[PDB]
Amino acid sequence: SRLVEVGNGYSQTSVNTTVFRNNSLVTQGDEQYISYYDGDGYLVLGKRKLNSDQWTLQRTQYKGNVKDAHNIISMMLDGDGYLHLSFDHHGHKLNYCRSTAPYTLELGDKEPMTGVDEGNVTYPEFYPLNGGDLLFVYRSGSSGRGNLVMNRYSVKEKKWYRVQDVLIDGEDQRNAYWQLYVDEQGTIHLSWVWRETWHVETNHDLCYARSYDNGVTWYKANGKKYDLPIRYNNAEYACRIPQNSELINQTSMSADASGNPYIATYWRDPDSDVPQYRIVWHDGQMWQNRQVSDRHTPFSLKMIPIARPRIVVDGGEIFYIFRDEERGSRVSMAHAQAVGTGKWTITDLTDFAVDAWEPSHDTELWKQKRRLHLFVQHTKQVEFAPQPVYVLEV
Repeated sequence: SRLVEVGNGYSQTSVNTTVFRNNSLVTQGDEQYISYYDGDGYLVLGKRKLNSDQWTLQRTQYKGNVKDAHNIISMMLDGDGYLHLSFDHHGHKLNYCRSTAPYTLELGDKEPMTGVDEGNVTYPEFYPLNGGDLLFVYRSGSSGRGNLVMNRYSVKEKKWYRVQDVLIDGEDQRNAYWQLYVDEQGTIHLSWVWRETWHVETNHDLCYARSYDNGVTWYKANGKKYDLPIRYNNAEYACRIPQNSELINQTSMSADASGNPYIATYWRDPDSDVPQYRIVWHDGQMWQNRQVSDRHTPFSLKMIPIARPRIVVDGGEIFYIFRDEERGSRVSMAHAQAVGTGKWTITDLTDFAVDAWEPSHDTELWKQKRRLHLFVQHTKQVEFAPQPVYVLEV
């Protein structure tokens, strides 16, 4: 396990180190690309050969509102190697731009994608699709409720298209908070929690959908097609988790090479005061859930002392990345040989605290090479000097 220093990043908020940076770190071919805000709030882009520890860094023209930890950067490369960057939103007009050439750390001007409903964006996320295309998802707040908007980028036409405007429907009654993953077959996996009111304690349930055709048609894990949009009544429930369970929103999910989904989150049992990390997965036959952690320290959502988790999986083997005040807020990993049946082995991957850090990882490196690389930086959530950004090669 190797810590590869990149450069100093902003540390006074967790903006560089949230679970919903999709991506902070991404590989294509033999190169890995990184993005973060530096100490002065500028968007920095970096790249290296995966062999090397030598990064080439470029400070861009863009500064972000780093004082707000929502205002993350998400990056991805398309099939032709152009970087796509979206950044600095908390209910703001879309900030999106492309590199001026493939594999180059130079960004063009801000541009629209479709120009439709791009005035109130939070949580930009990119995902690669088959054939070098991209998926972009964001939370549109323009209606007064967060709504999932999903676009596709045609790498051959260099154009974005709307895929779904109305995918998850709260029916003016509830909210949803989602995460996604595109698997090795190019299948889009989607999971989410509902929230009945504005308050976090009214988070409940975990639902799921997938799309094999770049987001046009959607299916349940049980194989039934969805009639869109997906509402409380017709959603597939991966797990029923009631309100007031300290169920967290906006975590992460993955899938194995068989296209089976895994969702990492945490919640608290009715009979306990202690939230525990969980894994919820569908093995082709049924949904299951299992407690990952063995925590003893209560907390309530109503800095959160545990991070929202990331996972990678290789044929039922799970690496479950987290951070917990019980473990000195280090980067920690829970590992099972078999998700459902193997003992969990919990280890620390750093010997130092990263405090407000939450994991994000090189999703494409995992899919392509089965190497787990994490974006690691000690952040707080505060007078605190810029702290080195690392890639932690697990």
